[PDB]
Amino acid sequence: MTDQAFVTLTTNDAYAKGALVLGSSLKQHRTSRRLAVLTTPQVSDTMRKALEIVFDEVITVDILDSGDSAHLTLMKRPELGVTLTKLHCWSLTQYSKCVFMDADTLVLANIDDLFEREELSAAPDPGWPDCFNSGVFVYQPSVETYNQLLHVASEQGSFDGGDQGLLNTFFNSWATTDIRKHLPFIYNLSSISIFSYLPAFKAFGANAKVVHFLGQTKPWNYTYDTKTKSVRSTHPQFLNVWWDIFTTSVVPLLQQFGL
Amino acid sequence: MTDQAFVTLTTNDAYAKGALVLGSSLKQHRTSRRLAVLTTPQVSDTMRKALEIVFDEVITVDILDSGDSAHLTLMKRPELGVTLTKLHCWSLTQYSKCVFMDADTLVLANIDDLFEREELSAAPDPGWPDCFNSGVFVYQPSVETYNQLLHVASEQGSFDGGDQGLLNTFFNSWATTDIRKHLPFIYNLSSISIFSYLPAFKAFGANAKVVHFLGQTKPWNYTYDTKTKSVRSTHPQFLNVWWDIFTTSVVPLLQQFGL
Ligand SMILES: [Cl-]
Repeated sequence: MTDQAFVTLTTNDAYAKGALVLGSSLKQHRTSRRLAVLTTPQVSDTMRKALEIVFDEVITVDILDSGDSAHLTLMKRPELGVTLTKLHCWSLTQYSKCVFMDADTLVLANIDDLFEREELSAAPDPGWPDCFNSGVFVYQPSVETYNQLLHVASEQGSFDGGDQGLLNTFFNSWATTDIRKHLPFIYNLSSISIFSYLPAFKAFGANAKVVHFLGQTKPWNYTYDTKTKSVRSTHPQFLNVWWDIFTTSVVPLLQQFGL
Repeated sequence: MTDQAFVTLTTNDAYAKGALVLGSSLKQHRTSRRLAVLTTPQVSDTMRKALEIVFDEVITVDILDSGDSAHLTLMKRPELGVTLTKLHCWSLTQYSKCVFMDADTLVLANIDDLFEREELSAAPDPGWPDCFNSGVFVYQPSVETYNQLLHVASEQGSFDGGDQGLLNTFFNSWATTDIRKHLPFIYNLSSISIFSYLPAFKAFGANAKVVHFLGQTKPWNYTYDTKTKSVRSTHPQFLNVWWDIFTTSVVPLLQQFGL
């Protein structure tokens, strides 16, 4: 399916690692869809070159450039830089439908059945569950929607200073409309919810299709012991999946660029 | 509307205070429905007498008694005592439809529009938002459903040792079925979500219809300064509403029993 893609975003090298693990995880679970990554010029050439191998398409977005449609909004709302860059996922009109996934998510199972969903489908955010979590969503590229989102970003900004606020504001019927636009939580399982509601994780977590690494420490911020195959200093299994992919597939990939 | 009620539960004197504040809060916001409270014999006579004034119906449930239908299940699963007592809300067949509200909830606005909903309607639980939070739900009394719930309690218990696990297990299509059975989060606003996702609270919290006091410290565990009209040692406004009702309406009510 060439006109459908998973789309992610990396604005730096640290998140490129996440994006590389994510992309690898999607390939590992045999997606039949394209993989696209939005990148900024702040992503270094070696990460970019690795991204070009993992992803079918690497799209460079430079909202710091005057030529960018989001640039004026950036000047108005400089804290929305990441948001405005992410919003360019809607510019990818070479695709009819996409699943956006933040670079700090990890695919545990094939999730191509997401492409049955309509814009805007997303899992509930823990914390304020009448908002959707913007880490994973099904959307449809459209210059119009992009422009409309830009306009809301310009006019109202984001109630949380992030892309999630903006997206919830724009796609505001999510909470009260169409249960099919509630992605099951297992398609965007907040790593924090392992703690916040442990019995529920015990009951339903084995079904996790996507893990979303939230909180202060991102997976790449951990130390991974390659001998014991575990991160150190915590329910580590998801981190360990992330690190195994990173160790097995991503590092060896980045290593071949030194030659 | 005589065949519809808000129903709560108190198993002790501390929660009776909550139940009294809840009942008062419902009267304050002019419910046209009946108010029913399930009570246990562990609730003292003075609390019971106060409950008889606030609530239209005080129902005594004694699952420790052999004569109780839930009693055998209690012996099997003694940790489910509170759950099994709460499940008796389904025994209240004098009502055609009820909103169950835990005694640690607080009504901030008329919520009689809940009676438009069907069993089982409930707000998402923060933490694991594909579970509903069992603090507030619309249900329909039925001996059959009661029996079915008892049976699931007996057979499977609760994945979280509480009523929420059991109810989610029984009413398991909630996450994926019928958006109208997702009560808006503002009908069961987790006091913890004030912290967990503060920008969202800032954005949507002013619309709170029901506050659900979760976490270690219940409202009655705080110290309330009646002069400054605030609790001490925190976004205190909801606690302060709880305490104002408690101070204005509940304490004076309990005071008239000493004569
Ligand atoms: Cl629906």
